[PDB]
Amino acid sequence: HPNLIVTEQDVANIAASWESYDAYAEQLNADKTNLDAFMAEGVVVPMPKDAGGGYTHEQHKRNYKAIRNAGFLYQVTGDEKYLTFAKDLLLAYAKMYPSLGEHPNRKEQSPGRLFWQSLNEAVWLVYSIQGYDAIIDGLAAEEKQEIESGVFLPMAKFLSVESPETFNKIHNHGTWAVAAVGMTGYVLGNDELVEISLMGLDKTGKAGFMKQLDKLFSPDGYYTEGPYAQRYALMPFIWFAKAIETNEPERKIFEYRNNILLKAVYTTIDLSYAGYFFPINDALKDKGIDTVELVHALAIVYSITGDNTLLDIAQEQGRISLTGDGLKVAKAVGEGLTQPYNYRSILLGDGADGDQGALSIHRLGEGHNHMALVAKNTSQGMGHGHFDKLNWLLYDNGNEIVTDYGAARYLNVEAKYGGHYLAENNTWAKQTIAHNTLVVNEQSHFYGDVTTADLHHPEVLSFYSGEDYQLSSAKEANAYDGVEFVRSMLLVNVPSLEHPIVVDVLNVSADKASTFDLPLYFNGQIIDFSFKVKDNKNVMKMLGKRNGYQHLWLRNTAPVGDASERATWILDDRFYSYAFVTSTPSKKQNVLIAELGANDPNYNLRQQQVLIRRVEKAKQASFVSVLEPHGKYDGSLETTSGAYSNVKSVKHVSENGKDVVVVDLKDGSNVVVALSYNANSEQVHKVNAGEEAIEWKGFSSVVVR
Amino acid sequence: HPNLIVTEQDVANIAASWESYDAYAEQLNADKTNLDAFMAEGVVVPMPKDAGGGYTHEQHKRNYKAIRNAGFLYQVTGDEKYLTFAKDLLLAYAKMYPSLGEHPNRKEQSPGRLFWQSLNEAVWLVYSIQGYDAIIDGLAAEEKQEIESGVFLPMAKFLSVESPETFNKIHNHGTWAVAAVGMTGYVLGNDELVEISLMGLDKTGKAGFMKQLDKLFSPDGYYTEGPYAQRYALMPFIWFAKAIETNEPERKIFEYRNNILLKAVYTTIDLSYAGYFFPINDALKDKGIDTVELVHALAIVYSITGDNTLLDIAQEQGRISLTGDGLKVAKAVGEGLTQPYNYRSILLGDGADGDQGALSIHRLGEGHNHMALVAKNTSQGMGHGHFDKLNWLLYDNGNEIVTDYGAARYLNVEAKYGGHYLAENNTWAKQTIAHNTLVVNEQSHFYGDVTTADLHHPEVLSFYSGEDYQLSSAKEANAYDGVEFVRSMLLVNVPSLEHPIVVDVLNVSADKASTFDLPLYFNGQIIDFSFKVKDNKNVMKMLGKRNGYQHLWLRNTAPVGDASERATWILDDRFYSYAFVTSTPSKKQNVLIAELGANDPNYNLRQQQVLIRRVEKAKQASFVSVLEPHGKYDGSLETTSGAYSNVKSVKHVSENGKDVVVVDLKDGSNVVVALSYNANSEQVHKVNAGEEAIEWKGFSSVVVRR
Ligand SMILES: [Zn+2]
Ligand SMILES: [Zn+2]
Repeated sequence: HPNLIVTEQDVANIAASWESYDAYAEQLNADKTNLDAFMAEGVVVPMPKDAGGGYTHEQHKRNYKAIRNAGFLYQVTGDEKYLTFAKDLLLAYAKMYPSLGEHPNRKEQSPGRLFWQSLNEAVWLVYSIQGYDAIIDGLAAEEKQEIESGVFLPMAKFLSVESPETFNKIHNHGTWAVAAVGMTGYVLGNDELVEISLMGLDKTGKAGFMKQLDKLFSPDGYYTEGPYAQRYALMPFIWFAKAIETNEPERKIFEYRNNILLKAVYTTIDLSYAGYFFPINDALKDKGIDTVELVHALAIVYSITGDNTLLDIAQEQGRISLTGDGLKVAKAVGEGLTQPYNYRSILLGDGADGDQGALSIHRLGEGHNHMALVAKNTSQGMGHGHFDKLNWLLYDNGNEIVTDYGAARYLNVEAKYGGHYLAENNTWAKQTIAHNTLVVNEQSHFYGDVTTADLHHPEVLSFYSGEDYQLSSAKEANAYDGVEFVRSMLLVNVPSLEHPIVVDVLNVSADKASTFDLPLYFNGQIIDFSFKVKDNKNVMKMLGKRNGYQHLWLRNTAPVGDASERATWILDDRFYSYAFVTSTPSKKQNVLIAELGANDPNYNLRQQQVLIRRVEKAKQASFVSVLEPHGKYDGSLETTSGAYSNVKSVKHVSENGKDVVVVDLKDGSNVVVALSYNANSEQVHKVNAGEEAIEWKGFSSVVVR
Repeated sequence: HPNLIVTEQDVANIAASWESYDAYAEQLNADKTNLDAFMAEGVVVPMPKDAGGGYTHEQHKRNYKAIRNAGFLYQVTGDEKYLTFAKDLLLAYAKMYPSLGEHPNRKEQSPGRLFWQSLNEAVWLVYSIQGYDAIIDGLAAEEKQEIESGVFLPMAKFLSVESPETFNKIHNHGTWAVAAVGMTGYVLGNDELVEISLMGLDKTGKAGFMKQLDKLFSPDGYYTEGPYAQRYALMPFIWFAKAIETNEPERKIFEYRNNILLKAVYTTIDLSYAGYFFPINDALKDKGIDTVELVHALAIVYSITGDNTLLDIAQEQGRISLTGDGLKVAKAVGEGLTQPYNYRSILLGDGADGDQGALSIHRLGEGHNHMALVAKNTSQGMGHGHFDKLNWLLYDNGNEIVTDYGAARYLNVEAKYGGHYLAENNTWAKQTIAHNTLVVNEQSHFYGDVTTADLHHPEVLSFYSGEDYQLSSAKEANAYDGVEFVRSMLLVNVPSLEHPIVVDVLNVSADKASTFDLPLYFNGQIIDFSFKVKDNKNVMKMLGKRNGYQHLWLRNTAPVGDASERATWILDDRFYSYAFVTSTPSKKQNVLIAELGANDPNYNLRQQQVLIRRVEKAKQASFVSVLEPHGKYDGSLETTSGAYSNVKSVKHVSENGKDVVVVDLKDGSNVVVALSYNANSEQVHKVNAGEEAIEWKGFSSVVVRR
């Protein structure tokens, strides 16, 4: 002991060299200093009272971190004050725990004792057991016995046999539970606890850790609920794996399922941009790569693989794992071994077999602050999922440009409903109108019904990644009765332009005349519009009555027609121009500029603007657009250039269900995008685009003339 | 040569050691790389066509930087291609310039030729003449005469004798003009041009540089228009001074007016927080200490003084002056000589004599991310001034907390009205309602009349800075007919609390019963309010008809009364709680939550929220409040602590014009603030609060009672 997340040899290596690595030493010293301050407050173990974000909740969180850090610092420095503090905390817990019933403000579905919900109880155990592992050296037999019978065994029992619906769950809450109990199993030398964690309560392998490894990741290491859920699941997966590896290496856990755990870690990184995870489905916008689950996971994977490109990400994290694996990262960074991360455009198939729709991630450009397009053509993702089939996000210049709201929630802020999902999470954040995808008749996809949405996934039609252009194309046939829509999204490299451009083609057919809405949630300040806004007459009225529309104010409506229109905005030092045209038999076309905040008496919603393209009384529409990063603005040096869009216009023609988009540029050149929706790469196609005839092979073609 | 902003000795020093200093070398190499790329485009000198932010405007800007940079790099590297490019640009300018009339899209008030306004023309000359100075010794006599007779002399003549209304102006546009002409005079060895720059066109000293030094700064080096104008004026002041020093050291320009230029540089720094200038009056929110004027000025002042605390600020700038003076900064930093900047609480008297009201800057805490309260008790500042007497700003934790909008303008963005002031600059940004100060009957101070406002300044009643607390108190008796108001703002050190708290007391008396509004423009996301908002019925109406009110949407109203109320919000990793109570005979009082964006069809205005305290109908009110930073939110590590306010309530009592504020804390302790408005430090005062009697001496007292 220790022999779990750190080994005795790890401790010896850390003791020998931690002061030699500047960032590791700064990290370790910060922790030491902070713990010293916490210790001066004494041993403070309150009776459970408060739910999420409340005092007792955050106090017991502070204690599990203290137990773990104290144990580590005892091993590394030899200072008995850290042993004594960790010991005294655990003895206080051992005295208190046996008397605890259900938390007084418990969560209905999975209650805890120490905590309002059993989830945090599992986290407590994961951390606290490591601290215990690290202090066993300095404890008397009777102290071990008291702590083990007082808190560890009763808590392990609670989280396992007394909570079968969580422990046998094939879900990240199950992952946390089996990691907590299994790690306890390894530290305490309790084979039963280890076995039930690996193979479920009945030990058959129908549930448990091995089943979770098979079910909770696609073969490429993608977690269906999204990056936010993925990074959270990554800790109990990678820490229980680390524990299995240090105790039972013969199980070859890091080889399991074609190295699924390694793949899960790389995929977590590939679900981020400029340090932040793509905020799709339930997600908080401030969650990024310095989150501790990925800090630890990266160190573990670096230790296994020696992949020096991981060191690039490590530097971007600005936080290092205080472990033996972290020491290896610090050493390699200090030796100048860092290589750049190889960002790839990837198609991540959804579900355990990677066959339930997919998340497309298209990247173009050098370094971390490149251009990234995300096409969300994924399955539902259960109750965590948003009603946003074929949604998209755009990143550029280190910023989110075309955005996803994430969840309506304030993490661990008790005054915001105990840090839990707010009423507006369902009524705003999940709804289709809140996203950059098609809304029909002011109703959400699947009519906002999770049960229906869970039965369906989008059909991916094409994925292409080349030096000329990038493409994803997908079909949604099940979101509404008598409606089908297809969306193709492209990143096009135009040599004459500073930055790649997005081309978007969203086609819709409906049995009955409908309203079609396509929002664009943008980040930045409007410079100008090509269209004329109607006077709002000094009032903003709620946009609509239901399904998220009741949360939007209408700031202006602007009538539009056959010709393409433009909106240009600034964000930091770059301009963005959205050129858009909609082909439809209907003449009832209008642009709505809306702002978030109606039906929000509790001020839970952020300020946010949106450009909504609306067609009314239509059975068919082709929403076409271009998104163009351009120019420079430097407020510091007081300069600018290329502030005007280089797109003169956008035109669209559809013939025999095949699409042609012509982007006319200001220098007299043009870009032609052609879509056949036919996978046969050798099949020739022909479309009459007004004057000229367009001829191409394959699913798609892009030509710059 | 060179002998202006850099000297021959400077070049020697740089040549001997520039690659020894990492940051200096990195920036020099960056400039070199950028210039090489620019040079690959060839010599591109378009005929003048576009105004602010337009192509020709920004191209000629790129060119003046290129000429200066090329000159410098020629001197440092000895590479002739840099000489050749600087020469070729200037010869192209020499060919074009004599043919130029007024710019085709010229500014009415002060037209340029190369640029739409003469201001940018002066900047061009200031930069380009340094480039010329650096290459002149490598040019043939005929090339020198072509450049001098073709561009520099006619431009100097244009900016001076042909523009007497600008050249003789006691204003920073006059400073830019005299710097441009005077620097030209030194480089060309033309005594006439130097003399008229120093002493005005008629050489009497009624106008010119020396007069500007006397009139444009207070004795403490404060520029009346505000930090945004100060930093801009700082370049021609400090660079012309530098040129004067390298050519005529006997003038002792850096000693003039008790070291006014040195004080002006320090004051510029003292007008910043966490790298950004206080956005008072006409200001753009992205203007900060890395602005080149302060970069060069700081290096110059460091070279003169050897003040190692300036090195702390230089590091925060993240940009170094590529000069000999900048080399000394880089050297001193590399030698580990940096000391922390000594931030001071200061009273900056306004006007040339520092006697027209004042800008109070109160600072508390260590490092750069401390707490800073700004009390704007200043004169109008003429056309650039806002109608916001007794306005305040609060900074904390590296952020602006209680805010000032600045100007409605997008710098060099041609599509936003040629980068000029937008319609909403006058109708929104200048108006009193857009600020954190008293608004009477929905009209701005001085009824929004700049002529009236220019005649008056607030009366500073008290300024105190101690370990226990900080205070500014000021009176405004002229903003409205038959209205007088007094505001006292405090920063209070409460040992039991994590951060200092603001205490605010704003008293108003009016001859006629009036509506009183006190806005608070805050930065961050609302957590909760103690009050109960009325249902807005799914509509936001424009808040009022005139004077800035026409740009706000009413989101919610909520009734308030005798008991104090609270708003708590979050910004990054900290919470802020505003506890507030208003003493008044008024039957009704309301809190209005409003949002910016009404009457903004062109989307010129930013998203912004505001909490407005309204007294419906009264002759008197005392607006009392506490602003409290507290707690921690960490979204990365997923923890919180101290997220609830520690202020239980705030209570106010007035007796015989003397104020007592009691702040009750959740741990059962309290803070008592007493204000007598009597400057006699020995005078005893008594006010009956609850049943307790509050007794103290002096203008103010603050006691923390455990
Ligand atoms: Zn979403
Ligand atoms: Zn202002």
